[PDB]
Amino acid sequence: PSAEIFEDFLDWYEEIIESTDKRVEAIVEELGGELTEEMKEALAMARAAMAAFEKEGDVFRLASVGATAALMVWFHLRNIPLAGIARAWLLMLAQLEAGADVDTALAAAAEVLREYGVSEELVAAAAAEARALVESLTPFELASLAALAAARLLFTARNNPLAKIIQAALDLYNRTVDMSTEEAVEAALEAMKELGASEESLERLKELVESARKRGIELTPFEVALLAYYVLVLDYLKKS
Ligand SMILES: C[C@H](CCC(=O)O)[C@H]1CC[C@H]2[C@@H]3[C@H](O)C[C@@H]4C[C@H](O)CC[C@]4(C)[C@H]3C[C@H](O)[C@]12C
Repeated sequence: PSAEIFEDFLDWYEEIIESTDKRVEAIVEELGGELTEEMKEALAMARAAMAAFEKEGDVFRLASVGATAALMVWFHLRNIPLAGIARAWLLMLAQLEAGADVDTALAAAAEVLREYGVSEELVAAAAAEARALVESLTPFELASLAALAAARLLFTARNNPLAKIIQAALDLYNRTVDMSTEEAVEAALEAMKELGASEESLERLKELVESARKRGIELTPFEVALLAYYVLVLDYLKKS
């Protein structure tokens, strides 16, 4: 059912905030359990962050935050360490928006990962790969790039193909930092071809990219790879 949250993010058009609030409240009444103060306050942080992207017109990051909160409550009980990945991303975002240095935001992120049942070997290993990728920048890119490196190593055993999808997007981000916009769309296509992952996905990318280029400002080369990630993941989920 996690493919529902990815499809809703891929769906483009106050509306996104009110739909996200309904989806988070839906997952709460669909999983049954009562919400704790930690998760209640993490949701308020995500709703304040997406409200900040509203007033400044960052519609891509906006729905990205709404998807993290919806996935965070979905993995409340099913996959506890994954909820740590989602909420540590939320904490890194808010702390970086408060003028934090990278080491401080990473150390506070390690606290949250440890608390939600992530082994210290993976916490330190994720803190080592994240520090290198960060020192190559918006706080959105820092929180997402670091949390992606942590999700790859936690995906030992469970969903070990999904680590490849994270691996490629990280390698794609490092190789498209100097490439142009259209050159990065070619590279994202070429990487999607290297992994295959059926067709229709290769078009879903062109749809989302051209949808962002026809209306609004054109997006960053980081956000291209972020778009290609959501297409490949949704392909893998429907394939299963
Ligand atoms: C792939 C994994 C689980 C997917 C699922 O089956 O629900 C999901 C769970 C939380 C997701 C992360 C969170 O949504 C936080 C980040 C959101 C960004 O838009 C992508 C990177 C980002 C770090 C996401 C990477 C990946 O999509 C994660 C780690």
